[PDB]
Amino acid sequence: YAKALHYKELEFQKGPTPAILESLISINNKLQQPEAAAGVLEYAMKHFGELEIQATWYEKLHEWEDALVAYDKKMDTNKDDPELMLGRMRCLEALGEWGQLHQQCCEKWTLVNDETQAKMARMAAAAAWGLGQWDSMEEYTCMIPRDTHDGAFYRAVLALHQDLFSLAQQCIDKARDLLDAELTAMAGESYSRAYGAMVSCHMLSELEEVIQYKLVPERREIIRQIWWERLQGCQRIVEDWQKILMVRSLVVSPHEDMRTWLKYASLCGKSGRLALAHKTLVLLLGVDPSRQLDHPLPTVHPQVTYAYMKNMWKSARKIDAFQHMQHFVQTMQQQAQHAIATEDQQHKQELHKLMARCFLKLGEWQLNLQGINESTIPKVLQYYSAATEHDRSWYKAWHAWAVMNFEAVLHYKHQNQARDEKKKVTEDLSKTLLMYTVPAVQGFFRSISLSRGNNLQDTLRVLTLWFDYGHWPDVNEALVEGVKAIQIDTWLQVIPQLIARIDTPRPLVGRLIHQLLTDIGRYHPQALIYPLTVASKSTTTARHNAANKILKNMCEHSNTLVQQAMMVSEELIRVAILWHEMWHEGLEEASRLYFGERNVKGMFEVLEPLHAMMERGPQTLKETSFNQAYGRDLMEAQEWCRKYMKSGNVKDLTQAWDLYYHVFRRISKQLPQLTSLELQYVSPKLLMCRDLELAVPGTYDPNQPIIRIQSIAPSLQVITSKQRPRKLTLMGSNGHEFVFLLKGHEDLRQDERVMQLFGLVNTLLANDPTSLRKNLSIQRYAVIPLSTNSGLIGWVPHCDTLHALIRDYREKKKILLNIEHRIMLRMAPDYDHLTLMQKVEVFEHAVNNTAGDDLAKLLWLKSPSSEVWFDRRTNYTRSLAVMSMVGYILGLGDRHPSNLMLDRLSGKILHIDFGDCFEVAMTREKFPEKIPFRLTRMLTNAMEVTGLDGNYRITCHTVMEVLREHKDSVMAVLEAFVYDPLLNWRLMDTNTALNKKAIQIINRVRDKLTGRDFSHDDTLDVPTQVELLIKQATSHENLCQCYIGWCPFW
Amino acid sequence: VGSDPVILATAGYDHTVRFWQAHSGICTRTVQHQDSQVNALEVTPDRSMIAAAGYQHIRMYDLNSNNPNPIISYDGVNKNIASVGFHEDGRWMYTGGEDCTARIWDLRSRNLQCQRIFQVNAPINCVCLHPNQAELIVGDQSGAIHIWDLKTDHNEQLIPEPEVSITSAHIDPDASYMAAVNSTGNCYVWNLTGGIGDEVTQLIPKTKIPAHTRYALQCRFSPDSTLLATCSADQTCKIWRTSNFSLMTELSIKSGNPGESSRGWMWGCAFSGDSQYIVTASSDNLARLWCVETGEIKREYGGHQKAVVCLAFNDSV
Ligand SMILES: CO[C@H]1C[C@@H]2CC[C@@H](C)[C@](O)(O2)C(=O)C(=O)N2CCCC[C@H]2C(=O)O[C@H]([C@H](C)C[C@@H]2CC[C@@H](O)[C@H](OC)C2)CC(=O)[C@H](C)/C=C(/C)[C@@H](O)[C@@H](OC)C(=O)[C@H](C)C[C@H](C)/C=C/C=C/C=C/1C
Repeated sequence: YAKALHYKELEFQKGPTPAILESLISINNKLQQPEAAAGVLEYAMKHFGELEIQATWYEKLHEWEDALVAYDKKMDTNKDDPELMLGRMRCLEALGEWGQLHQQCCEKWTLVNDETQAKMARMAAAAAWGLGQWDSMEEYTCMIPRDTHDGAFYRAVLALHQDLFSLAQQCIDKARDLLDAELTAMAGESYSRAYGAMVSCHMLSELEEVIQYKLVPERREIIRQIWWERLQGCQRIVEDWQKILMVRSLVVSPHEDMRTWLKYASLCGKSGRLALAHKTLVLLLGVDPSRQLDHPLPTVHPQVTYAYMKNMWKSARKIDAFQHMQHFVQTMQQQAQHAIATEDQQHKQELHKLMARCFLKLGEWQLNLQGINESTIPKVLQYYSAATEHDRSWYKAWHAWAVMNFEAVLHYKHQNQARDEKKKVTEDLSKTLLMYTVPAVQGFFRSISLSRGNNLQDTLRVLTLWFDYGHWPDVNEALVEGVKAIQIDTWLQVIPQLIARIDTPRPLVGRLIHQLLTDIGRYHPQALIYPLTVASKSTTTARHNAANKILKNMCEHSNTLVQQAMMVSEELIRVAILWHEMWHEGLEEASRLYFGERNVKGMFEVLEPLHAMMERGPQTLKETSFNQAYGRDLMEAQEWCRKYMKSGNVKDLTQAWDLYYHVFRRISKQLPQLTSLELQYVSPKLLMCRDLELAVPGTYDPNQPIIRIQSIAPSLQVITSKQRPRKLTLMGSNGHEFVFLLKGHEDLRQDERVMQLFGLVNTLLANDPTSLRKNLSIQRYAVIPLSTNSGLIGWVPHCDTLHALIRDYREKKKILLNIEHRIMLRMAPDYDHLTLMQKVEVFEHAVNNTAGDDLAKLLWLKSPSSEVWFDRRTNYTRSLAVMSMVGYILGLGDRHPSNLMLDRLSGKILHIDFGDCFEVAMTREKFPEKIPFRLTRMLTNAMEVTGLDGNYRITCHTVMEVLREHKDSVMAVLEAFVYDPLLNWRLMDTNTALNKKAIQIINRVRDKLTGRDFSHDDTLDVPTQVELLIKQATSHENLCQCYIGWCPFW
Repeated sequence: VGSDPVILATAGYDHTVRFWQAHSGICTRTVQHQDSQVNALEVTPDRSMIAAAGYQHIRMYDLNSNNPNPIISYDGVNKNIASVGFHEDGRWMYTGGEDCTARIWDLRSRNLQCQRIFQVNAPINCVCLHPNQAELIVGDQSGAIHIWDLKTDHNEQLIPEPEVSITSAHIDPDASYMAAVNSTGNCYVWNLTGGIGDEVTQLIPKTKIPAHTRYALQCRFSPDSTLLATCSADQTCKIWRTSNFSLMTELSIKSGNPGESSRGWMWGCAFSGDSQYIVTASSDNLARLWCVETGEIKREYGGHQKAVVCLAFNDSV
């Protein structure tokens, strides 16, 4: 069907007919793709209202609810239809409502023909099963053939109800035997069809288990156990699980198994049926459908009760929930203290952890209902603290506690700022803030002690506090102590934000910082060698001072490693920039400065350190040669500069800049003369390096043996660009090559922090079962800063930029690469100068007159076959969406076709150039962007036909959900480097304090997370916000204004 | 060219502003407007000089003297000047720019810059002048309609449809109505208050018409107060009657076939003195003379290789 799908859908592109739409979701169905079908439906609906089933549609869509509403709409208008009846019935039998099904069958027994009757009997059996009328079941049993599996199956059902054993066993074995050859036929269907009859064998072996349970009183616990495990074991939607369980119910009543029906009900509610789970709660509690609502809830089964409680929360009324919760906790501490005899310490502990979940939900709900003010702070403090008492090991509890202290600190600081906007104030503020500060630190730290591998939010909190308020004595106490308790691994994670603050003026902080970085220096130094070598070279002196201090502290053990680190790093910064380019940019800059801006001072300033670099002397061959050719003219122009220093005569200056212009237009002819570099010429020292103990950049993680550089490849390929990067490659101790982009004049810190963020989000999706289910991920690369200008980027194998491959299809099929652009300017020469309307008309001209089929068509040709084709297309879709969402959250602007690239094999996509962050993109002056990220019609068409509402949008939902869920941590990581000392520069470039603007940023982010981004008043659910977002990245008005090299039309 | 009873102007992307005689179809004269397309075309009330609003400049060519180059150029404005308008005394000029500014220029002064400046947040899409000459109605992309008082300096903004961009706004000679048109395709019409003398001029909501599916480019009243026209991206210009606000006439350039090209847009319209006919400017490089009542095509002048974005029609005695 991979192949059949292609012809099907292009046949669809010829034209969109319902006959195609029915042949669509089908091939969707047995190619098993669930969501894409949902797409077929979606488009079919937004355009064609012909219907002619919406019911078979919803049914094969596994949505029964809308299917029923549709089927009644179809049946009431029409006559009585044997088929429509059957369909309307399937909706109910999957729904799990027997009460309607039995009636609906017996209400008309006349209209059932021998074809419709046999089909009727089967479902009907299932109907009569639920009510507990075994006679209806039995009569409608004998209608169903003994040849089909379900017949001899229900036969066994009856035999076990009537306690006929031998009969039941024979029937079970035969029942297997009939369905046997069926499963043989899966063969593409793996976690797929096997599920399908995993149901059948499920029920069968379950029946073995029944005939065991009723036959003897031992195994009860063990049955309850396998049930338990494989309840947890193979997870399914509610609707199949009703049958799944009711099978099990054939012997055991709900009250023995109660845990089962409990987390089952949890599946129901967490799947969006409150009513069903409600009924289940009545059946289990023993009582209490809502009739008398004034009566507190039965404590008979504390578990069940509590379950029922958070169940009520998820409904509309939270207040009764709150009250009954308090009455229940207060009832339970009294059932605890007095009714305890020393004989059960088992009841005690579980009842207590129960009390913990209770206190926690108490606090959270106080939060939801009220919001933060003076009154709720100590209340939630107390509930949370009690939760901390009753269960000492709970990470949830300690985390909520510490988070709450932190949030109180923030509430009082923000309240203080709100008082400053309009002497005792600052003192009461100090005491209060400290008071809520220290337990924050404590709780955060202990909560971390129990984490073991996700500390991240909590750790960035620890550092936010540490850096803000840390020079207070009590807080310093808590800090050093928590430092004592904790394992040292935790801060590897936080190493970059650490080293950003090493220059901190507050002494008490700089102290514990150097101390900690030294302890971490002891074990696994490989982590701290690179960044601290980067900082070992800095303009602000304090940084490199305190740095060399700790380099010293490392030497006593690690000296060889340290020296090789510094050495290789230096050599790297050198190779990154050869002197001739240094002078190229230095002189272009200086000349621009003095002649353009009439600035002599700036010219001297940028000129001089270059001359210092000329002074220390070439240690290498290429530099020696440059010195040879241009050195005289350079030193001469320098002497003319000193002559302007002494004389004041401008002609001495024009004379210097004569030599300068000379060596410059001598160089510029050699600039794209380097497509390559040889290491013997450029850096003999690196050519020398053999079997170092230094780990390959970014390759280090605590859980695996060290991969280190064996050698460095002699040749480096320099990529042609404005920045002119180099292709570096290294050979390690493991035997594999490792490739690194060498980039001059680029700041890798932004992208470094961003990569940390994406590592986190990767973990987040690793936590969500739906995302884990769908392989949702963001491709990530190891980033290794060297200097502020220079750096190392991990190259991504098998990857081509969009623009590149576009160009490929342009020259291959021989359509002009720029042809659209050329037609734009053709009809409209002024195009960038046009009004919005003109712009748009132009754009539409361009689009109607061009096919966006490039990406998808080539990708079709890109794949070796249809199947892999499909796979790739899907992985694309998915990844695309992932970074679509995580990207709009981070606010990534300015992605031109080149600005991302496709993996060819896996197909998946990578984004780069994260130097543009947040809302900076749209706030820029010339050509501001109206776009969250590019939905442009080639990317659009690249997916399955009208792939908007298919895997794409549905996944938009998924990711967005995950984000709104984990949101606190994301805010932590964002606010971590939004306010970071060194990187605050990018927030001031909107010109062409910073506190205020950064807070604006984080406010708008929290807006994005809460759904406050679009309209401030409304709170948008995931689906609608996704709707308006996709409507924004769509509208031609937004897409037309765009920078023409950004390629909106591609 | 300025001595003919009917001045009909046409401009576009082909770098020419062409003057026609409306009763023939024969091109009277052609003026070169280089390096910029024309956003707006308007003839001054005294018919002495014609003004063209382009990109970062406003170029004014002489109608009275035949075949000159421009008399008056106004620069210093960044990005577009989209809309223009004139005072009945010929001294003052009003220009909506994309600078987010509605400006008042002194024509009889040599000053390169502007005499008055009203800046909003959003780019201003339209500028039109209330008959009493005391106020300026300014539409923008934010969806805000600013009433700018030229005496009190007081400004009052009105947002009928939020966040959707209003494109054009105009006001009828009798000052009994005000109509505005947007990107949505809706056309809103308000009643005016006769408190003009004391500087009140309140706006009272009357009708909202789902005029077009697609964008609506311009809406302009006939001098009769009888007819309100709206041009749109749908390749249609619809003439409505002020009484019922029901559809009277519909002008359609549609291909007469589902599969052709979107043959281009009807950008602007100007009513003739007697409101018997209506002039059109289209993306097909044609200016067309239509019968308002019948709907027939009375005349067609192609002057251009490239598109036509503009119209100027003047009958004055
Ligand atoms: C300067 O010119 C000489 C110095 C000599 C000393 C003796 C004379 C014979 C002059 O004084 O030039 C001179 O006659 C002169 O100024 N000229 C040259 C002939 C055209 C008229 C005039 C001129 O326009 O210069 C211009 C005049 C000074 C005023 C400019 C107005 C603004 C802005 O364009 C300039 O700021 C830079 C200043 C400057 C130029 O055109 C120079 C010739 C060439 C450029 C390519 C620049 O535009 C520059 O623009 C960013 C750059 O591209 C950056 C720097 C990098 C490249 C490698 C520049 C290389 C130029 C090296 C030239 C130098 C050392």
